[PDB]
Amino acid sequence: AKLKTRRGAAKRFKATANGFKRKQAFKRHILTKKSAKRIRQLRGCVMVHVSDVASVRRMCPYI
Amino acid sequence: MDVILLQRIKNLGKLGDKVSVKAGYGRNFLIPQGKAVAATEANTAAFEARRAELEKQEAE
Amino acid sequence: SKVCQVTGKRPVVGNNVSHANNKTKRRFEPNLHHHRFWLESEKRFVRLRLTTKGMRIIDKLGIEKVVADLRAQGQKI
RNA sequence: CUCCGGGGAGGCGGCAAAUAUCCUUUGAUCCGGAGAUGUCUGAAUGGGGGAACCCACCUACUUUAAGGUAGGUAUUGCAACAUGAAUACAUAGUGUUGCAAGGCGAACGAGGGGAAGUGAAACAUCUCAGUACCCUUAGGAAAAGAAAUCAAUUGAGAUUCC
RNA sequence: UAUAAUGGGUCAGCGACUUAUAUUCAGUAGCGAGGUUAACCGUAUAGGGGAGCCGUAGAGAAAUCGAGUCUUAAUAGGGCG
RNA sequence: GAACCCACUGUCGUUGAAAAGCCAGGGGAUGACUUGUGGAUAGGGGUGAAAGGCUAAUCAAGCCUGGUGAUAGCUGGUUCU
RNA sequence: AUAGCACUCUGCAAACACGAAAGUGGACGUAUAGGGUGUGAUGCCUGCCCGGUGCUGGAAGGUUAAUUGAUGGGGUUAGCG
RNA sequence: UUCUAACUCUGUCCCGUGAUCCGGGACGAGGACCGUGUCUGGUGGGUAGUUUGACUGGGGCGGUCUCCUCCUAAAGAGUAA
RNA sequence: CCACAAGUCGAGCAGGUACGAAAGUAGGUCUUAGUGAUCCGGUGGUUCUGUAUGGAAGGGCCAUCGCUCAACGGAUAAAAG
Repeated sequence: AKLKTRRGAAKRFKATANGFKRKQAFKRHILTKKSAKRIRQLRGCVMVHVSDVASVRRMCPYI
Repeated sequence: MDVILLQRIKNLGKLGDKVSVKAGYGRNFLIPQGKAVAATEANTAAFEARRAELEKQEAE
Repeated sequence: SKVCQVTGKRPVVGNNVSHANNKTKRRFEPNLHHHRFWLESEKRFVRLRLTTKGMRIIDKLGIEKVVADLRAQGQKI
């Protein structure tokens, strides 16, 4: 039948003009011990690596 | 339940009083034996309408 | 069978649900029992197998009305 | 086997030849329609029973010996009628007459119950799946159906299927 | 692996990468900033049917803006375009 | 101590005369005995003077049909140039 | 396994077992009876321990469920502004 | 603590009836207890589904499993037991 | 530096600041260990969202809290022979 999206991956990735964007890890908790530079540099979105792009494409066929 | 007394009872009342009793009392002792009747509009109207005078004359 | 003559209630099925959310088949049973009612118009005692909700309906509507209704459905009482 | 219609030189079903006897232009064999007959077991229904068997009763006629023919004799539900306890009225019960039902069969429908193997790369929530299976019961289809329904520019207008 | 590791006594016949749907890439054909109909109707491979889908615009969690947009006090810097 | 019921030792038999036997010896043999006919108990159940024994040559969960083409990160096989 | 021995349960609609229930066995029996457990004719006998687990009898102090719902804190709007 | 009227009787008598089932009637003994439905705490190998790591000079037992410094490490980086 | 996820160094620009007369120095400590992804929730803010509409509940964004998940890339919230 129709291909089905992996909803867990759909909640983690979004599509840009030429690729996919994602959030950065290690910013959920245990934040007091982290330096200010890590705190502000782990904030925001980055791009999905070319090695994982193919897997993301198989997991999210319509985005 | 709500019951009107056809015949006098020691403490519930005397000769036609309406009063509230527990369900089991009326269901198992009064209504089968004919010492009372439930407080429906039809039964109550029949109580005052015709049989009131006959019941009063049948005091004993 | 465990059927109420006045309301038609009967056992139903359901689940036991544990704290770990294990599910097991179970039954819910009616509060059934036998009771004798004085039928004045016939001067006799009538024995019925019914629930407590059936008793509440009998208190609300009168025994003779319920008996006529049951006889209207082909029940031999 | 009988009647009606069709047909016009052969036919007596097949394995399976031949023989023999026959039938047929006074209409055969054969084809279509309507009737007649229709043993025993089987829901099996007079009782019973190891299916195709054993044993009976009643009525009408008939025979003269130890019988024959025809019909009837199940249960349950409903209706009428009769009768009828403990118990006085009644009721329960009992019986007769009439009507109806039971069983079988492919799938599809509706309802009552309802798994596990497996997947999760283990497994208990979860999945498999209201599937397999069991039970009850319709019809040519069933179920649903004419808003105490949706919508959100104040609009649509019963149910079902794509 | 001659292996003293596995399988086969011999012959003849049969015996194992399929089908449906979705998606991506490569060829090839039509049309081309456009392309294409589904169910359905249809003396039925035609002809009708434009609902819908893909392309033509991105940024941002979003409201919002838009060849820009987000972040920020910032028109600076930087990220996606 | 014969019939009858058992099964302690040994030879033979082991593609047997026999899917548990023959031969020579052995135990009980009026009893908690042996046996015929007809019945009852049905599978997580039955029955068991108890060995996990027996329940149709099958038992640490009988047989048959369905779920079912169960699953197998394992072994084998996979056909012309 | 056994006769013998001991412990323990059971006052009769018995304990106990089968069954979903109705009911059935126990038993048409009644503590000299019936069920469970261990030991095993007979002779001589059978020592110490109640801290653990179990069973039996107490206590009404601590803790604790359903149910009940006292107070307190938010949302909304009459009105004041 | 009394009472009877729900309810109980695997107690006696009568009828249906040719009947140790059952139903109705009359008594007697109990009695708002016992018992059943829904909710709720405790107990619960009686029964059911499952889990119970890897490295390793075989496996088990022992030890180890993440991070930092030096040597092995062959004058860039990296490099096993 | 690196499979990824991560990790490390950093001149310089804007705002506020401390210490110096000043040029200036300061985004923790001579350095290299002192650690734990995601999910689910708690707390403080917020020009985001708010299922008819106005609110609100809930959700989003920014900051931060709860693991000897030590079998330390962490199969379950929950497991021995």
